[PDB]
Amino acid sequence: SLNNLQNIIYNPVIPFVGTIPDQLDPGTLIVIRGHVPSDADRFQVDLQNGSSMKPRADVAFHFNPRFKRAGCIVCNTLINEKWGREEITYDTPFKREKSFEIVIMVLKDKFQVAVNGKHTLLYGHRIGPEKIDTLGIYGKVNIHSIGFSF
Ligand SMILES: OC[C@H]1O[C@@H](O[C@H]2[C@H](O)[C@@H](O)[C@H](O)O[C@@H]2CO)[C@H](O)[C@@H](O)[C@H]1O
Ligand code: NA
Ligand SMILES: [Zn+2]
Repeated sequence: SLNNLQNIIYNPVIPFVGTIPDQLDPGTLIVIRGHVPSDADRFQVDLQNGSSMKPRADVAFHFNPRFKRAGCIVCNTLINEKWGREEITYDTPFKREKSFEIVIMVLKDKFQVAVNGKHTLLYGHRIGPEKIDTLGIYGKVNIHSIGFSF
């Protein structure tokens, strides 16, 4: 249910980097609605521990749709500016030129991500979700709205 969703950011400039307004506890939703441009190669939604650029902030959850060939979604974690083991999902709902809704649900042990009302993937926590305070969106994507449900 999105009954408790509060959208707070509309049509942000990409790259977007913003502080998440509350702690990511179990049951929390992050809802991101947008559109993939016709020329898009990839974009990413990063749940970060902070906004440092140099050195680069750890990314607890990197969610990275890629559009070349058949398309896929790569998920990973960045710690100390280095990527870990990739989890690749080949069954991807994203398409160039199409609007989407991403719902990231925070659970005790993992994130559960649904796109366009359908389950897409799970990602086990590698960094405690209490350490996530920043949402970054980068790459070739247009974002209509960002909201949270706590
Ligand atoms: O793992 C997420 C991370 O991937 C990087 O690209 C990888 C690539 O997916 C892999 O196939 C290749 O062998 O090594 C690359 C470098 O680690 C991206 O560069 C990065 O932006 C993230 O998306
Ligand atoms: Na990156
Ligand atoms: Zn749209």
